[PDB]
This record gives sequence, structure tokens and C-alpha cells, in this order.
Amino acid sequence: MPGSLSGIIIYVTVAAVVLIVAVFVCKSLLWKKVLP
Amino acid sequence: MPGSLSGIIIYVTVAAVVLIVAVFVCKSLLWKKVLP
Amino acid sequence: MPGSLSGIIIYVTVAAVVLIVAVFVCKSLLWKKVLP
Repeated sequence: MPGSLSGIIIYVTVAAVVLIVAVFVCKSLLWKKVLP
Repeated sequence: MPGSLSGIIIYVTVAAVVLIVAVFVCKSLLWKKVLP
Repeated sequence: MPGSLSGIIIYVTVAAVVLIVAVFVCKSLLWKKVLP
């Protein structure tokens, strides 16, 4: 009836790479010396 | 010829996610309210 | 001949594990020239 578990296995692969890149994108915005 | 190639392919993805949080929890214990 | 989408999905998992270990091996090579 559900059948959408196969989608969760593909998702954790992408989320793992985006989690490592998100720290560099967050710090490179606060160290750009631009004050909002 | 029992085969178990379907096991390592599912596990290598989950192995990457536990490795990122584990090193952060290891330092929270050594930067705790008591440090040597 | 719809290409081979099964190839890139297996690769992004391995590339994630290779990215974490490589920065320690690259940092070890500059710290191997001088021993503490």
C-alpha cells in the first residue's frame, strides 16, 4: 500500500554531502565583512 | 555463493551520517563542565 | 541506451566518505616533513 522507503535510502546520500558544504556557506557569509 | 552485496551498499550511506555527529558528541564530553 | 543513472547514485555515497578522510591525509603530508 505505502511503497516509498526506496526514496528515503537515496535521500540520506544527498543530505550527507549538503550537511558538510552548509558549514562553509554559513561562515563564508559572516566573514564577508558585510553587516545586514 | 551466499552473496551479501545488498548489505554494504545500504550501510556505507548510514556510516557517513553517524561519523559527523559522533566526533561533535566526543568533544562535548572533553569541553564539559570538568576538563583535564 | 537510456545512459546509466545507476552509476552516479552509487558514486555520490563513496565520494562523501573519501572527502572526510582526504583532508587528514593532506594535513599529515605537511606535518610528516617536521616530527614533534
